[PDB]
Amino acid sequence: WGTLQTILGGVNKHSTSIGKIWLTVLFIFRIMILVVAAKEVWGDEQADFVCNTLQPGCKNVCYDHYFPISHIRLWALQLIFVSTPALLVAMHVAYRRHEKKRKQEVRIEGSLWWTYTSSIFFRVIFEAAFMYVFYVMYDGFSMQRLVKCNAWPCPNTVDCFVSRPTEKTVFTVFMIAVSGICILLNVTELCYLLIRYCS
Amino acid sequence: WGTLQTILGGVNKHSTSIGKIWLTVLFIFRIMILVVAAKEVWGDEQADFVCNTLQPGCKNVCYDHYFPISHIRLWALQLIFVSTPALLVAMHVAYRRHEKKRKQEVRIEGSLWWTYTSSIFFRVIFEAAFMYVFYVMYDGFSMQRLVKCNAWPCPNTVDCFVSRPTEKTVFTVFMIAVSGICILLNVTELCYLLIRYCS
Amino acid sequence: WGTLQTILGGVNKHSTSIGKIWLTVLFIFRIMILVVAAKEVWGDEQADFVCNTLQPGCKNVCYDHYFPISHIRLWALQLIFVSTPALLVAMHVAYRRHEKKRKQEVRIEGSLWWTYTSSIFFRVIFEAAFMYVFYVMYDGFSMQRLVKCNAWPCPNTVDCFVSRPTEKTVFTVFMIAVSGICILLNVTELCYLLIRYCS
Amino acid sequence: WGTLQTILGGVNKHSTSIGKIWLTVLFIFRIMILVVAAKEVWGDEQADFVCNTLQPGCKNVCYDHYFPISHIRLWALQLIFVSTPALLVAMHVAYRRHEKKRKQEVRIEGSLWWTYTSSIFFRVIFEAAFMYVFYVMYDGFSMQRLVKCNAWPCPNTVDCFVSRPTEKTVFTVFMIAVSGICILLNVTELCYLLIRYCS
Amino acid sequence: WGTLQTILGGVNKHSTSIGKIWLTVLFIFRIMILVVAAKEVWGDEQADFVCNTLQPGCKNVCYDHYFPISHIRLWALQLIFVSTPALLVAMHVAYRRHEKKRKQEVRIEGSLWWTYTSSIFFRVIFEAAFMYVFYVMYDGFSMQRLVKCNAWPCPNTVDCFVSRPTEKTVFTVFMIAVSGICILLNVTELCYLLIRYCS
Amino acid sequence: WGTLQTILGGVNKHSTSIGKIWLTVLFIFRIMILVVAAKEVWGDEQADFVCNTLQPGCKNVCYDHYFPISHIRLWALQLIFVSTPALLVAMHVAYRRHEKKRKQEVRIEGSLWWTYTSSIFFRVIFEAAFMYVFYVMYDGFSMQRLVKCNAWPCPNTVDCFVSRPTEKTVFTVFMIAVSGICILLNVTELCYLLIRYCS
Repeated sequence: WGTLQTILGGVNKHSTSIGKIWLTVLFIFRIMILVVAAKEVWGDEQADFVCNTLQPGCKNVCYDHYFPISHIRLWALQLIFVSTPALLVAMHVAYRRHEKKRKQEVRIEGSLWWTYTSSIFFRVIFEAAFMYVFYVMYDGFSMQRLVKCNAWPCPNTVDCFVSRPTEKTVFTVFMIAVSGICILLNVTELCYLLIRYCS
Repeated sequence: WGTLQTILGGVNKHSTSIGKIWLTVLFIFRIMILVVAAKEVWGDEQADFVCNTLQPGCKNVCYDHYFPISHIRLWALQLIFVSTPALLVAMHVAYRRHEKKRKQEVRIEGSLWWTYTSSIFFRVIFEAAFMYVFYVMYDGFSMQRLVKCNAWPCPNTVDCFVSRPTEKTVFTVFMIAVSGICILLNVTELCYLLIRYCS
Repeated sequence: WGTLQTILGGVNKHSTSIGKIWLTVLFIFRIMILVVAAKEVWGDEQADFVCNTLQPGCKNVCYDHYFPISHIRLWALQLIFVSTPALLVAMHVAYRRHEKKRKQEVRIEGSLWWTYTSSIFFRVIFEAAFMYVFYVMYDGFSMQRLVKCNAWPCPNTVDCFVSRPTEKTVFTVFMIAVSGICILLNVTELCYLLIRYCS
Repeated sequence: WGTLQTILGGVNKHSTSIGKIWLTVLFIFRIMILVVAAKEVWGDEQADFVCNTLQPGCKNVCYDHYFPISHIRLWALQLIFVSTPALLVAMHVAYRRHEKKRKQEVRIEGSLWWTYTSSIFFRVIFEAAFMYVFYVMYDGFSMQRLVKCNAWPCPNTVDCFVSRPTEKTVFTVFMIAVSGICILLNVTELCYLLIRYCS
Repeated sequence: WGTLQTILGGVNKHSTSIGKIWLTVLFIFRIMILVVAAKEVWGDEQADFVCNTLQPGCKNVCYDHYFPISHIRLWALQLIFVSTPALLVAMHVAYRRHEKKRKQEVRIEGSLWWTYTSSIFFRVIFEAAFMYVFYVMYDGFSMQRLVKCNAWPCPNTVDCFVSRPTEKTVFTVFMIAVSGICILLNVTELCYLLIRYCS
Repeated sequence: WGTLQTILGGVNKHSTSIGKIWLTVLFIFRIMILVVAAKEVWGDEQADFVCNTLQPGCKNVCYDHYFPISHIRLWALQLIFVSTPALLVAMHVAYRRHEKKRKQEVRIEGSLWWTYTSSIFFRVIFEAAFMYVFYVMYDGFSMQRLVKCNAWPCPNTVDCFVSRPTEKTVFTVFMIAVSGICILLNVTELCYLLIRYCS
């Protein structure tokens, strides 16, 4: 997109001290990694899914059973979910600034408190929910070479082999670690606000 | 597209309070999901359609019978249909504003009533029509692993297996849920108007 | 293209009342439909063309016999043909406007009559010619599941199966219906002009 | 390219009356056809080249023998060759205009005669040379379904079948016809100048 | 990206004498090499990985064992890691310049010392770490034609063959050599600084 | 890239009379040919490399032995190497012009001599080196249909067949011929400078 500098620049202006660090980690180490590197790693996820069997349709159902939603698609949904609360508030800052000018460090004074605090709180919950889904659905952050499958129409148990499990594990750990960093950064911004008003 | 900021910004100016929320849901949670994630899920719909048979041409007719229109193609048509009534009115709002200046909250004063009210009414009807088609043509919002097919030239009944049914079910539920939200948002705007004039 | 807003905006300024409606139908429901939906429906037209035979080269000659020119390529040529008469006149209006300023509703006063009237007349003829070719070459607007082929080197008659025929029929009906609407809109603009000058 | 409007607009300003017609035929009916439609017609030229043989390497040498240069690659080279003489002169017109301003219909007065006349003359020769190569190398403008090949290592004569010969023939006739139109338009511009100076 | 000139130009302004040389080596000989040429050298890395065996899943586990992370993915991560410390400081230089103007050779005077010195120091460490990982994981900078694999489920030892090993070795040597040049350039900037303050 | 007009225009301003011709040949007849036509001539180089053998891995090692570096990747490296000395000097010319304005034909007066005379000299050496590598590694500028291969693990000698050798020979001759023209143009600029200073 050609307007990336426009939106990133706009969000950068309407942010606190820590909040500008957050935009760096979100765009550089989450969007760029997902686009430049991660998406190509998952490009052949079903094509080189290999199952030791002669049963028609067994490969289709075994891949579906073990990867109900792809990792990269899960990360794409997470990025969209944690981007809207930031962009909506940043848009609201412009409207508030627009009213004053019609009469550069962002300060929370009035009703902006209940929007900024909610946006920070929502982003913490959204990241935690996706982190929990990643752990529960994939029983950890390590991809296995071999999966054992017994869903119909596979006879008894069938051995199946995943494409590039180690490279996928490496990028999974990277995305989870960065996401945890974003959670820590967001909690500090709550601590900064929670000691200004209620302390 | 590089002019997305131009059109989205332009439509944003010529909108009511709720109408700006509706534009966020349409572009973030419908267009971005369709482009970033959904389209790749359906990329191999016919390629890994697998049928347990030796009959030439049976795979072609069984896939055609069960997927007369792809889900992503249905969503692409729906997005275009529900975007025109909003864009046409927004253009008409600019012309009406253009006339006044030649002599920033949009207010429905005169003939704009019969355009805005019709534009909202059309969007509700278009969204409901596509939701109805999605339900009827696909007997619900869950994709099945196995489809049983007996169209010519398949001998008797043939078992066929769908690619990534669970991933496709997840994105189908997401898209229908968001469209239902858009319908609810549109109905409220009618309620806001229907109590100003006729109440 | 990034300059789409520029050319569409320029054509929009130099147009009549109905002519602006024609612009939306051409770009929204014909170009966007062809680009974002229709083109990948036809992406695998020859790849999943399946013929029940063991004869080398029979699949090649049977596909060529029944699809001498692809539907989407036929629509690409038609869109280009019906776009030039509109753009050629539009730049001529700019030159005429350029002359007057060197000394915003378009009015047909002088020599613009024989350009605008001809451009409308040419677009009706171009659209009718392509609508006629579509009917004659494909014996109607419905694509069949099975085609029977007896061209050399196929032995006797060979059964062959088309990829996604129902999907292709749906988009064929959509494109023909919209193009027929454009003809009706074009004829009215002739009626508006005809009753002004010769009535 | 996003700067297409810039270069086309720049070339449009520095041109004669006929020369502006030549710009539309070159870009709309040659570049757009080549990009939008023609290129994907040839996308599978070697992939679905089929030969009735069991000899390894026979398909490779038979395709190479009969298509030493691809049609679309031949058209891409021709378009580049006939675009430079126009762009170089148009750039030279800007420099001449730059000198006068530092002291909108283009007229040839002095040294511009020997540049404009040469540019027109070169484009006629370049187009004729490519049209002659198309005829001589491909023994006409009709692609055949069957080619008979006896180059080593093919045993005796081998039958081979071309992908989409009819669609390729249709676009070949279209490109040659438009190229001949451009030649006719260029000769007229020579006639216009040849009666101004030497008559 | 269309804003590349914007960011590169901005980084170019806020740099020292040597730091502007480092910008060209990073963008021209590392980013362009990776994008234009290297990436599609690795495009078929697993597709033409060939193993002499009949064992299902042996190709999957042998490729994973010998290429836990792809070379081009390793270079993409390295480029991102060594770009942020330069971009963050260049952003900080703008803020420092912004404060002075609100009251073109960059000079380190105050707190900029501890940011610039750390930014240079981090880049040396990041580059050395990736150069060390490249050597240790791939036992050198030369890719072998044959790899011997005995991981489960391969029986005994299996011979496997890499796609384009000489081609990949050439680009590996090129990328490592340029990174060593960048390390040498960065060390000199430390020497320039370490003799101004502490000498 | 959208900034191509910006960089090409900027380089065009800061150049001599001949240097502007060399800009045309480099971009139109080398970059455009490489991108538009040549690159996808080589798109299938290894996929349709065919070897008459049953030995696993023989195709991999025979292709690697005869094409250690692809032609298009060799050309991509050469284009980057001969572009940097021109761009670096042109940037230096801007800085020199910046100094004078802060106090349109480029003239070589002072320190610009040792930069310009070296950029020209480097470009001649870089082009000659790549022309030498092309000749030595590929034993000439003609690609052969058949290559005979005996590297391990191929048994005795194996016959292998190249994809589109004639098409590749035609583009190889074109690229070498243009490169030789650029060398001749560069040598003249040395002659122009040589007779000014040392004659």
